[PDB]
Amino acid sequence: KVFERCELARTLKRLGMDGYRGISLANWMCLAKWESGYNTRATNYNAGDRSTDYGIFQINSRYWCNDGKTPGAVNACHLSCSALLQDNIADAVACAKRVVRDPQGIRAWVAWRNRCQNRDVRQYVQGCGV
Ligand SMILES: CC(=O)N[C@@H]1[C@@H](O)[C@H](O[C@@H]2O[C@H](CO)[C@@H](O[C@@H]3O[C@H](CO)[C@@H](O[C@@H]4O[C@H](CO)[C@@H](O)[C@H](O)[C@H]4NC(C)=O)[C@H](O)[C@H]3NC(C)=O)[C@H](O)[C@H]2NC(C)=O)[C@@H](CO)O[C@H]1O
Ligand SMILES: CC(=O)N[C@@H]1[C@@H](O)[C@H](O[C@@H]2O[C@H](CO)[C@@H](O)[C@H](O)[C@H]2NC(C)=O)[C@@H](CO)O[C@H]1O
Ligand code: NA
Repeated sequence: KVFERCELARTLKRLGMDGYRGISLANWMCLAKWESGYNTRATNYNAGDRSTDYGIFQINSRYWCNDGKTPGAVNACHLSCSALLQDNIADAVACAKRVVRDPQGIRAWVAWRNRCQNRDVRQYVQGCGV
């Protein structure tokens, strides 16, 4: 499913992502836009590691979900990776909260670092009334 910007913003707000671990909703929205284009079906295979990034937040199988085919991986979110390719994003949100709590924090997300860091991100939430 491809979420519309404000639809996702509303959802994330409701699921308490606004200010989570001090991260603003605008940052979370920026992250989702550049990681997957707000697409729950997005997958990215990393041929040089045999890991896969899944869903709206592009959560990596080496550490966070079990996909059964990533060599030497762990499953810190205690979820099948398949659960991150769903229309309901409650599981993806719970996992993103776990991810941000690792030492690295929001730096775990490469697209965030490249397109959102050190920028004014108010645009990803404009006109959403969140
Ligand atoms: C080819 C490419 O770049 N593809 C991108 C994906 O890599 C990327 O997903 C992110 O992948 C990185 C690298 O594996 C991963 O970062 C790792 O995170 C783990 C878990 O937090 C770290 O291990 C922890 O380290 C701390 C301190 O060293 C320990 O205290 C702790 O015990 C460890 N945790 C666990 C559970 O064991 C790794 O050190 C760290 N590695 C690096 C190099 O930073 C990110 O978490 C992945 N991000 C997400 C959201 O899954 C994907 C998304 O950015 O994008 C592709 O482009
Ligand atoms: C212009 C734009 O919003 N592009 C979106 C892409 O960012 C996104 O591709 C992702 O790009 C990230 C860097 O911007 C990469 O870190 C990441 O590997 C890549 N994700 C995938 C799944 O390839 C795509 C993906 O849906 O959507 C574009 O709209
Ligand atoms: Na795994």
